[PDB]
Amino acid sequence: LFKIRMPETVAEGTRLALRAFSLVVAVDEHGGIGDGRSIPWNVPEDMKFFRDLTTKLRGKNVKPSPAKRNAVVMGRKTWDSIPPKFRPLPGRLNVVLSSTLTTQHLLDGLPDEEKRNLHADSIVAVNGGLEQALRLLASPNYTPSIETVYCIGGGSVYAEALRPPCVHLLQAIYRTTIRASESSCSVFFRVPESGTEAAAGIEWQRETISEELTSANGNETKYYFEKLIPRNREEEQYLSLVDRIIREGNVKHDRTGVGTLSIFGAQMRFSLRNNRLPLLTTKRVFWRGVCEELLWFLRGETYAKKLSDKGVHIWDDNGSRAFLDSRGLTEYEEMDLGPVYGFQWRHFGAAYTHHDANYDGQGVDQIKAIVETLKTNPDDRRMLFTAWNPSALPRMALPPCHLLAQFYVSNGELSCMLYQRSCDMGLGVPFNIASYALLTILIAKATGLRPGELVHTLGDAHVYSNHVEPCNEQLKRVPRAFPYLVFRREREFLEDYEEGDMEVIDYAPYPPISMKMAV
Amino acid sequence: MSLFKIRMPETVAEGTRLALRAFSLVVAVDEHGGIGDGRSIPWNVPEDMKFFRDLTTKLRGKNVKPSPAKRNAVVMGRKTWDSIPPKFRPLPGRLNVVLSSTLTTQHLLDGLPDEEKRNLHADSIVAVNGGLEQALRLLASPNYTPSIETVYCIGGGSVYAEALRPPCVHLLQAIYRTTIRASESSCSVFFRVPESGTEAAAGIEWQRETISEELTSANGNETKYYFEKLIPRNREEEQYLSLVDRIIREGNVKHDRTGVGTLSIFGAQMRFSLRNNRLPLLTTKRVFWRGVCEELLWFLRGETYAKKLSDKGVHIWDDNGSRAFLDSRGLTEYEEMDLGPVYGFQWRHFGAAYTHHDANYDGQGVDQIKAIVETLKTNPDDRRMLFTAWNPSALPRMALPPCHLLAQFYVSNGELSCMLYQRSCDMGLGVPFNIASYALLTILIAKATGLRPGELVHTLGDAHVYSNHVEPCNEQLKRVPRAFPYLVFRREREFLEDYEEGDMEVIDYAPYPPISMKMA
Ligand SMILES: CC1(C)N=C(N)N=C(N)N1c1ccc(Cl)cc1
Ligand SMILES: CC1(C)N=C(N)N=C(N)N1c1ccc(Cl)cc1
Repeated sequence: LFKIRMPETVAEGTRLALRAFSLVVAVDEHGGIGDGRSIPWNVPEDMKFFRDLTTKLRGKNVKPSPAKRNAVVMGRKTWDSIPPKFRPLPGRLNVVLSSTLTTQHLLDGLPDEEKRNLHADSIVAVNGGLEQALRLLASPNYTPSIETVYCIGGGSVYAEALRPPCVHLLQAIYRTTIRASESSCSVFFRVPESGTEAAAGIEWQRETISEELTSANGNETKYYFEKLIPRNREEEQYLSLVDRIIREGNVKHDRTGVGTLSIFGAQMRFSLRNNRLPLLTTKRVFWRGVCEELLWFLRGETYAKKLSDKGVHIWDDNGSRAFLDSRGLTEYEEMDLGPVYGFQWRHFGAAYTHHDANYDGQGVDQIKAIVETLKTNPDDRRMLFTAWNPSALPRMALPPCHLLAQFYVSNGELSCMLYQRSCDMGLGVPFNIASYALLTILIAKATGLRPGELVHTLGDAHVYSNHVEPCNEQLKRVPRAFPYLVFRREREFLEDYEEGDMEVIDYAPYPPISMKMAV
Repeated sequence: MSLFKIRMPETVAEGTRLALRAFSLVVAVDEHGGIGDGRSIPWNVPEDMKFFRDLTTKLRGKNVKPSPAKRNAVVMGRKTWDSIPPKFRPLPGRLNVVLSSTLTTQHLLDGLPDEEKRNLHADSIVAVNGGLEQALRLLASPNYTPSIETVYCIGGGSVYAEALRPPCVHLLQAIYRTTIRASESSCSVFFRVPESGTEAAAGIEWQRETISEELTSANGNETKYYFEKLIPRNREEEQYLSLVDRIIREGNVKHDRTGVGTLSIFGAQMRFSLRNNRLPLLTTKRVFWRGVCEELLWFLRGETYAKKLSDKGVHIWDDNGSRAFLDSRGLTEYEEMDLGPVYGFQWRHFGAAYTHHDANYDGQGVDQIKAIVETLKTNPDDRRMLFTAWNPSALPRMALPPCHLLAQFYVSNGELSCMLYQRSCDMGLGVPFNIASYALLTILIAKATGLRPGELVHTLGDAHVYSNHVEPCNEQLKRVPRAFPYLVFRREREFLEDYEEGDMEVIDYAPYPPISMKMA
């Protein structure tokens, strides 16, 4: 009665259409890959690179299991090129594209039966092209069990990977160039050039390129590596702003001695279409905290212990007996933050006593109101909620930072604008971009709409002084493609969603910033 | 109300006093840029002389002849004044300001042919012991501003040079240059407009608003000549025009329940400088400043009775205050024009229970404006200095929810900046109005807190162009924005709530004329 009931279209608006993937290829100085899939210029260093890349999982501790492993999609001819005795490629799900062969067919091609069953799990045939394979890998059985998908070969498989719609799911291209001169490469590999129609809006850029290396295979073969990624202009908005703040921001010092460089007034835009999730890649975002806290906000929770008991300690400091008493909130039990955030969202203006009270039906439930409006009159220009309540600020452990959000609808897509008065560019902003992206996605799922864009307006945007050096280190990283968000299951009510109901896939953030802590 | 009211500080006027008055420049050059072989001018092109005469003499809005209460001023070097035949001195219908380090105003008078002439022109002549800068400073005084409509620098290689470099060049609103094809007339002093991107231009980008076709003088040598009007590119107004254009070309079309159509985009942001008295009133379409000012003052006093506005000829709330509209909102108990706890009420009495507009609300609710004013004076770096009228609890009781619903302040180097959040923005008439309102508010708050006006950042939520405004808006998009006007205060007050529209004046506002055709 007080909860928000999810429509029957709850799962259809965010169903992953195609799984994201990477492409791995070896070419010669002329762009040629080979004829019917040749390899006579076999460079042991490349084979090992290929093996490590496609087999290893990110979790530097995890070993490939049917529950968590990488996938390799290949054309039939590529599968045939593999010595029958060495099929399938171990430690990976072998997805073979074929319009004649079948899963059993591929299986029997393998000699001994001891493995004709030990690998019955590691092989699957797809009657179609790359797109169908990615569509299949997008199903519950493979996503998220499959950590990363690698398109490994076939001139026709690469060509489909490099054109729409598949290219929009291409996270990276790993190209090895063997400087061996052979003409036995009837087909060439071409990465769409920046700004051309074939590129379909994507700007391919090298993240890395090695120096010229020499093989230890006797031929002294010259070869080098390249990692190409689709330029992420959205994350560059955030980096450009950080750099501008450090270069031109005003330095200020807290009454406690804390310093910051800052600018006033900025705005950034992020797409939420097709399951895209704007989790910054140049520095890992604590997604689990983001998700737990957001759900916490939606349920109009005010007791920080619920978050603390989940390993999310972002409210510890402002939830202690000391801090609370410093605010004159002596009757508040520790971790009881008062009518903050989510409380104003679901109960704007409701009198607060203790987090223990039952606030059902109290105050103005702005979220419920926006949900109903979105479903009946999406063009309404008053669809916004705020936590900024001058009358309740004194009763809060702390005044809200992200205090206002407005929704907008166009062509069945739901867009959201968030206003944040104070923005810690280092830790907070990436976190908050994630929260509202998640919020927008959930609201879309509650209103029969598709997630659109997240607009982020910043007031006082700052970088802490003793964050400058580590921030400069991060500013050196070229943003990678964003990950995607999928839901394992749905719920009857919005307030019933749990962090375990959704999963973030294909998130490959850069390593932690080496903030030389000592030594 | 005294303690209920906001007392202004002793520096109230200090950081708002006009330092230098804006001005235009008119000059004639030969095909090489030379203005004169030294001090003389071997070319008397009749048509140029007339243009100069008309341009510097006329006022805006025809049918208004110059008078000591409203006229333009011409600023010239001493040698230029001397080049004028004593009989035509001073140039009629204009305040003649002469730069001289040796001649006083009386000395200038003594130079007129007779006494009668001196008494008749004593009020139209003034000497200033200094350069153009000192003249612009004097012209910024209460005696001359707003009295003098437009200031025109009219000559002297020395005066032009000073006009074209900082600090004076930042007050130059337009350059009117006449180019004449002089034959073998090699001069010495060259008039050159600083190129875009050069150190000399000081960040200003001079562009042609207009350029005439090549003309032929009726004089004796049929001298060829042409005119140009150059203005400092206004990137700030271009923000607005670019957004409008993008909305028309790419916005989403929508029609409400009434059948009212709009094109819209979601999420935008613009910036406007308020430094050194600059007021961002759009020039490509005249803005109703008196209405902006009366309403803003009305907001600040925490008013809710629209009749106070309509009685002053400001009818922007008539439709939303009518018995019929109030009743459509279920506000049947409200007196007509009593809007309920809207805007200013929430600004000065957030959360207070509302009955009627004539009730006494002193001390009730949270006075957000007063709190911010105090914080700005003692802890300017605080990051919680913002006020809002978006009160979900009171919305049902309002004639309608607020459009500009939140504003945050920021301080840097003694400069006050303000960010405004507007959920719904009518680009055609509403946005220019709003930009001016918050520019005014920021300036007033700056004056009440011992700070200098800084920047106004405007965040737009749903930004739309009405379907009925498309064609006219397209006409407006043709126009190249002109330099913005300025705001000056003719008097100060003891309290913020005491300010009246007549205490301030917009000067040097030169908007384009109404857009051709009607119906929409
Ligand atoms: C080892 C090789 C040639 N090298 C790269 N860079 N990429 C591939 N996809 N390869 C490849 C791997 C397996 C198969 Cl079956 C075919 C080609
Ligand atoms: C008429 C003339 C030559 N023409 C232009 N364009 N500008 C001036 N400033 N002029 C001018 C006017 C008066 C004086 Cl005393 C000197 C020059």
